[PDB]
Amino acid sequence: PVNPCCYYPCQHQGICVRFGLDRYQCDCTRTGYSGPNCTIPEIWTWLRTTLRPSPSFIHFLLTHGRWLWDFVNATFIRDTLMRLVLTVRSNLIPSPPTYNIAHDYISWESFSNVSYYTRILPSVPRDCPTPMDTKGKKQLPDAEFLSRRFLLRRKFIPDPQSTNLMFAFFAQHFTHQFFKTSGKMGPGFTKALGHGVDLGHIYGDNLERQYQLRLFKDGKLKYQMLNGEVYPPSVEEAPVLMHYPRGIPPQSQMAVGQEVFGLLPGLMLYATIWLREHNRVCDLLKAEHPTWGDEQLFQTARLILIGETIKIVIEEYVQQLSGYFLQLKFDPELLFGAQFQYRNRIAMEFNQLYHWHPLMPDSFRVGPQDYSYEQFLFNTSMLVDYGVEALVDAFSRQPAGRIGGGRNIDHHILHVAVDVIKESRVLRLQPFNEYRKRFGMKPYTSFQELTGEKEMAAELEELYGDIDALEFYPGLLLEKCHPNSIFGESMIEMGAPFSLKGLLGNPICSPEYWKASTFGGEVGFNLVKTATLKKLVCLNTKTCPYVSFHVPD
Amino acid sequence: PVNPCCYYPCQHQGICVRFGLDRYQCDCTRTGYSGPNCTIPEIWTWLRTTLRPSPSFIHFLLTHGRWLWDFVNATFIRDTLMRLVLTVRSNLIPSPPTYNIAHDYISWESFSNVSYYTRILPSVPRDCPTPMDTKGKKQLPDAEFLSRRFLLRRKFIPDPQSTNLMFAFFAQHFTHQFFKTSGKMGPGFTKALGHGVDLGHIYGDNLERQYQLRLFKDGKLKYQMLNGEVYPPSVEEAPVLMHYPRGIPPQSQMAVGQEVFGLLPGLMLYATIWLREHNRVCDLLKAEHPTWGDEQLFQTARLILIGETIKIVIEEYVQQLSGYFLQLKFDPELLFGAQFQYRNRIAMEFNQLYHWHPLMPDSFRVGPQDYSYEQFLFNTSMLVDYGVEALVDAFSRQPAGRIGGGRNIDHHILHVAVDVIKESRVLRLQPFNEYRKRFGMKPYTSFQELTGEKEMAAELEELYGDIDALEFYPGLLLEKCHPNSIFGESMIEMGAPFSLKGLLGNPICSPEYWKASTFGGEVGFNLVKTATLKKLVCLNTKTCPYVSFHVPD
Ligand SMILES: *[C@@H]1O[C@H](CO)[C@@H](O[C@@H]2O[C@H](CO)[C@@H](O[C@H]3O[C@H](CO[C@H]4O[C@H](CO[C@H]5O[C@H](CO)[C@@H](O)[C@H](O)[C@@H]5O)[C@@H](O)[C@H](O)[C@@H]4O)[C@@H](O)[C@H](O)[C@@H]3O)[C@H](O)[C@H]2NC(C)=O)[C@H](O)[C@H]1NC(C)=O
Ligand SMILES: *[C@@H]1O[C@H](CO)[C@@H](O[C@@H]2O[C@H](CO)[C@@H](O[C@H]3O[C@H](CO[C@H]4O[C@H](CO[C@H]5O[C@H](CO)[C@@H](O)[C@H](O)[C@@H]5O)[C@@H](O)[C@H](O)[C@@H]4O)[C@@H](O)[C@H](O)[C@@H]3O)[C@H](O)[C@H]2NC(C)=O)[C@H](O)[C@H]1NC(C)=O
Ligand code: HEM
Ligand code: HEM
Ligand SMILES: *[C@@H]1O[C@H](CO)[C@@H](O[C@@H]2O[C@H](CO)[C@@H](O)[C@H](O)[C@H]2NC(C)=O)[C@H](O)[C@H]1NC(C)=O
Ligand SMILES: *[C@@H]1O[C@H](CO)[C@@H](O[C@@H]2O[C@H](CO)[C@@H](O)[C@H](O)[C@H]2NC(C)=O)[C@H](O)[C@H]1NC(C)=O
Ligand SMILES: *[C@@H]1O[C@H](CO)[C@@H](O[C@@H]2O[C@H](CO)[C@@H](O)[C@H](O)[C@H]2NC(C)=O)[C@H](O)[C@H]1NC(C)=O
Ligand SMILES: *[C@@H]1O[C@H](CO)[C@@H](O[C@@H]2O[C@H](CO)[C@@H](O)[C@H](O)[C@H]2NC(C)=O)[C@H](O)[C@H]1NC(C)=O
Ligand SMILES: COc1ccc(-c2noc(CC(=O)O)c2-c2ccc(OC)cc2)cc1
Ligand SMILES: COc1ccc(-c2noc(CC(=O)O)c2-c2ccc(OC)cc2)cc1
Ligand SMILES: CCCCCCCCO[C@@H]1O[C@H](CO)[C@@H](O)[C@H](O)[C@H]1O
Ligand SMILES: CCCCCCCCO[C@@H]1O[C@H](CO)[C@@H](O)[C@H](O)[C@H]1O
Ligand SMILES: CCCCCCCCO[C@@H]1O[C@H](CO)[C@@H](O)[C@H](O)[C@H]1O
Repeated sequence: PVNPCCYYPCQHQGICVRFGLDRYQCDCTRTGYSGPNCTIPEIWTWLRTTLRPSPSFIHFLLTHGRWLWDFVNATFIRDTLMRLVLTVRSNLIPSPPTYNIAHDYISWESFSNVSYYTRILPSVPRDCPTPMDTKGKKQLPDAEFLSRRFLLRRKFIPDPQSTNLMFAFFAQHFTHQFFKTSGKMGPGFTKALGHGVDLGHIYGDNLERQYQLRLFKDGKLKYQMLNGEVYPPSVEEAPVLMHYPRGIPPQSQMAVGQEVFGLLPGLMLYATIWLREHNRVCDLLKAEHPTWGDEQLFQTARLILIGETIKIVIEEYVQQLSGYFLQLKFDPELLFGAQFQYRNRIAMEFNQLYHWHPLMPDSFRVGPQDYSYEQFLFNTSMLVDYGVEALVDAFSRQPAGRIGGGRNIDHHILHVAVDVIKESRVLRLQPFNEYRKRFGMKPYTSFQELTGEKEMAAELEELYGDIDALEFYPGLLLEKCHPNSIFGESMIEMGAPFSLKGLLGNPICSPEYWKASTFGGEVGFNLVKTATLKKLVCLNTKTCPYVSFHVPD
Repeated sequence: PVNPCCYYPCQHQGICVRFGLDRYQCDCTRTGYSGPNCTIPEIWTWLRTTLRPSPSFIHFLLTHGRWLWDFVNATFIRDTLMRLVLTVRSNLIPSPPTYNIAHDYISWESFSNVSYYTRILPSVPRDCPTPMDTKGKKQLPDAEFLSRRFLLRRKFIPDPQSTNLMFAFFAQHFTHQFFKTSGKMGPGFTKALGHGVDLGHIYGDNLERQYQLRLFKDGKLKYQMLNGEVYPPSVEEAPVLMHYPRGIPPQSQMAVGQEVFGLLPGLMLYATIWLREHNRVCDLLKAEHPTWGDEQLFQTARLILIGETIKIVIEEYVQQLSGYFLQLKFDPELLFGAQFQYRNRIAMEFNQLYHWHPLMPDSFRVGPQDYSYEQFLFNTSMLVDYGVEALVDAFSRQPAGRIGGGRNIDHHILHVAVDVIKESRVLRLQPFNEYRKRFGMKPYTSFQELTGEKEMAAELEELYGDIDALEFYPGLLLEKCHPNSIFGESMIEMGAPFSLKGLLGNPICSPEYWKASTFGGEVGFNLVKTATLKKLVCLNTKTCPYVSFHVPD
């Protein structure tokens, strides 16, 4: 017989449970609905469903009406709407986490073993006719052909919203502290056991590497001096595992928390910036605490860099990414009234969703020079040659690519987009419409409703055969964008819940930690509350370059 | 200079932070008070302080007035007070956890490394004059002399509240799933990384041992048949590390989740009962789910045994321990309105606090036979000889010892109480009065106010020199008891917050897990909601003996 859970009968976060040989039951508990399919709405849910404006309309209100938002930002309505964004979006992510690659049900092993990634929806069952359930073809399109035909950049499409490569390397640096997929254990497994903003891309994902990176004097990290400037130390001075070209000159390798940050100059740029910030904070703490040993000067400075990381990513990173006239705010006290679990567990869908390789340009313009991928990838001297001031200045002027819309990935890194499609089939992710229904959206009825477009949609209808068989990552990238925006509807309504739940589920946002004694007094606590990326760069440099998440006018 | 934090200046959960060379500041954030010492009360805190009845008066209301509580238990007030018990006590435990043996401050390492135990108050600083801070003698009393003079049983003092040895072996079995102190790593470190009711004393504290114990058929655990009765399997059949006498006959060893459960017959009694329960639940799930594999039948049955463990410990274990006419209730839905973190981290003070060795009798009466410690400790055939029916029947009739009051530990196990005092000095626990102030109680002004007694109090005043130098564990055990009760005030107000936070901080109590689909439908979910210890015994036996947490009339 056919597995009935292949039909995805349970609506609105209902739980399909097989009974007997061939039957099933949906668990409608606290879904807001009742009935066999969990489709009979309750009274409050019906009222809030008919009074619910569409996400595109909300994007219209938040991106227009500048006279209104100048009033909203100057009053308490800013705090009210910020609390609304946080609670409504993070309510949509399960905490405690539910499933993983091993278990399509709730288990103690899925809870306690943090080596897994979690997942929002279950896998497609093994006994389904179609690889995506019941609708579609008996085999799926070629990932190389989908990437070549629909995701490959032909002409560079710049982000209309003004996004930097300073933004894009910040997004690669920031997201690789909780995206470390284990090559040994396989897909669905992670080495980043913090599952969030722990800065394990700076201090290491385990304790032994952390002690290999620490100076053990004044709480500082180890470092080396080149041309009078502070850089991460050599692997000869900090002997820990760093991926590099086989046959480099170590004594020119640099040791940082993330094993792969040597492979790109912008990633080692940010690692240099944060290391300089760590030791500056250590100087500020030691001035105020002469009695502290090495551990307390270290751990409190780590908490300061964690806090100012979340400050910068909410009020500048997500601010630039949203385009909102509403000025976003990082205040953990906004959640002190609600029931909010201060935990995070990285989802595999959220790993699929941060493949923002369209941000990468055709070439890397640094002043008068223009470097190709072969000149930029794996390059080891460009950081020390130009300096952090000059690479921040050059990356904050070059435009980044638009994420959504399709057909904007360079061919040098298009292979990544290929593997993430193939990995999406290994992990048995559900169809794109099922993730739209899970994150509060209506499924698409046709491919041309997806793309807003005639050619690609019809060729996709030849490849997939049904809209209900479209895969997750191609659906996120081939979706139509909101007008003059970085990406489209599904990247909004799926990416924001994971990202904000990951930012305020950090325990430093809890009532138990969010106080001045945690950060060594009012000095470090105002370092968290006052952090910009301009202060992250220009306080750790000799000159202050142009530093921003957007291009200049 | 003298460390000012040695004086413990910060009151009401204030945080002592050293500034400069010799000064300090208290962090009064969300303490309810303000001022330099955090002693100036706010308006609401003053109102709730003057309107706060004493804990002894609350114990009087909860243990008397049977006509009133017969009305309360039949109405919604039972649900109201239970919510009040849960929210008020667990609010007193920090979640996320704060400190550990390494860090007397908040750190990311204290958060993420679950190998540590946590601690509620910081350690006594190393630069204090007195080992307990500032008040007391330059060295502390001999732990062997305190145990011999004040904790050693002379005549058996039975619990006036009626407590079984079925209770006491349940308390030893239950608490050794989150009390596994690492001999390799030392004090302050634990092997039980679940930090709560994970049943790792049944399924193992790591995954490899878990697969060594699983049958991998129908989700069951491995087992062996002796005299027609189901027992845990031999180590020859389940080859995993089990502590036993060097030179036993394995093929008569039994393999269970906890490495030390072979050393006592009552611990292996409970492990036998829970193993029979696991495979019974596997039969019930397989009847309803013919399609499930081995993993889902296993993990959901584990969640059923976790849930019915918490049901039994709240509505029978803590019920018998309290003596309340208020009938306690396990309903996680009581906390769905509040802000409650579904996490637990075992504290070292709570480890100090569950040393209930006074419960153990002078001898172990089994029917007509009466076994000594040398006949009962390490004995390997008594379980299979009498059977679980007969040992449950015999343990539910023999009285257990009163915990509080002092002078009630048998000499066979008095050495444990010695080491836990010495360990209390290794961990640098603060004085007993400081934990009274931390858990919402006034400190004692004298030793005779502590004991309600003349002789022991004066000899303690010769040994310690000041009431403010009394240690934690001796203060808990030498305290006066509430009238006709198992122990005294400080064991109430310290033990209940850890214990209830540990019971409902389990993620199965969260809104995300507490539903029927988690337990495989209404069958297992009613197995959680209907579990008694009589059902835990008599459904897994041929005959139903007397099974209770209290002696018969
Ligand atoms: C988070 O989860 C992951 C994934 O679950 C964990 O990583 C995996 O851990 C697995 C177990 O440690 C491991 O799988 C094993 O599978 C094969 C086959 O397993 C055998 O199991 C029993 C064992 O029988 C043995 O008995 C004797 C006793 O002494 C042994 O010497 C002898 O070798 C014999 O096999 C057999 O009954 C059965 O038939 C199988 O033969 C093992 O051989 C493997 O070596 C492996 O241990 C798996 O590889 C791990 N990795 C992955 C990617 O799955 C991870 O540990 C967990 N994290 C935490 C913190 O718990
Ligand atoms: C939870 O926390 C606990 C407690 O912190 C963790 O358990 C402990 O982990 C510690 C580190 O893993 C371990 O302490 C070590 O102490 C010293 C460390 O000194 C090292 O460094 C110096 C100098 O640097 C050396 O480094 C290079 C590297 O290649 C050497 O070759 C070279 O010789 C150079 O000098 C040396 O003096 C020293 O040789 C060390 O390299 C070591 O001597 C110890 O052996 C140990 O490694 C501690 O023992 C652990 N246990 C306890 C009870 O503290 C636990 O890991 C953590 N859990 C998690 C999950 O993170
Ligand atoms: C020159 C620029 C870049 C290069 C060379 C590059 C290269 C790669 C490669 C080779 C992988 C491994 C894929 C696989 O093993 O199948 C990867 C994964 C990934 N990429 Fe990039 N990428 C770049 C830019 C970016 C940017 C700007 C982001 C921004 C978010 C990003 C996000 C990711 C993520 C999240 C992963 C998954 C990591 C993991 O699973 O551990 N990439 N990238
Ligand atoms: C015949 C009965 C008992 C014996 C022989 C016994 C023996 C021991 C021993 C030898 C230790 C180790 C102490 C050390 O290494 O310093 C210990 C620890 C402990 N005992 Fe028992 N005990 C008994 C009864 C109980 C009971 C009924 C309880 C009920 C709660 C209990 C609670 C504990 C706890 C919580 C620990 C700490 C465990 C750890 O830190 O890993 N004991 N006991
Ligand atoms: C719940 O969903 C299932 C599957 O979507 C529905 O089952 C289908 O019902 C139609 C009409 O009776 C049948 O023609 C199909 O054969 C059914 N499919 C399966 C797999 O059972 C079911 O009707 C829905 N529940 C309700 C109340 O409408
Ligand atoms: C890595 O980047 C450095 C930039 O310092 C490259 O070296 C420069 O190359 C450009 C043109 O290729 C020259 O105009 C500069 O004068 C060079 N400067 C130095 C200091 O060498 C280097 O070629 C890059 N690596 C690779 C492999 O291309
Ligand atoms: C806060 O607590 C500290 C310590 O209990 C108080 O400081 C003591 O004050 C007395 C009274 O003058 C002195 O004799 C001691 O020498 C002080 N000790 C220390 C370590 O400073 C302090 O007075 C309290 N704060 C207030 C406002 O009373
Ligand atoms: C372990 O317990 C068994 C009981 O099952 C003990 O054996 C009994 O000993 C008593 C006297 O001590 C006899 O009256 C019984 O007839 C014995 N029964 C059996 C089946 O042998 C045994 O002695 C205990 N172990 C130790 C070391 O004392
Ligand atoms: C995919 O990675 C991310 C990261 C962050 C967000 C995110 N978090 O909060 C907000 C504000 C909000 O919730 O609306 C947004 C957002 C919203 C609209 C928007 O339009 C382009 C861009 C970003 C979303 C996805
Ligand atoms: C030390 O180990 C424990 C374990 C459990 C509790 C505990 N948890 O909830 C309640 C009810 C309550 O909160 O009052 C109690 C309790 C209260 C009074 C009481 O008098 C003898 C005995 C137990 C306390 C300590
Ligand atoms: C008028 C300005 C309102 C700002 C509040 C916006 C935050 C609410 O955001 C809402 O989150 C839901 C769940 O993720 C989505 O389903 C909705 O489409 C989206 O608008
Ligand atoms: C209360 C003030 C209401 C002003 C009406 C704003 C109209 C916004 O209209 C929006 O335009 C978008 C395209 O640009 C569409 O995609 C949205 O569905 C639509 O609601
Ligand atoms: C240190 C901050 C103290 C604030 C809360 C007081 C701590 C003790 O709160 C406890 O609540 C229990 C709930 O029923 C009562 O039974 C106890 O009498 C009471 O002591």
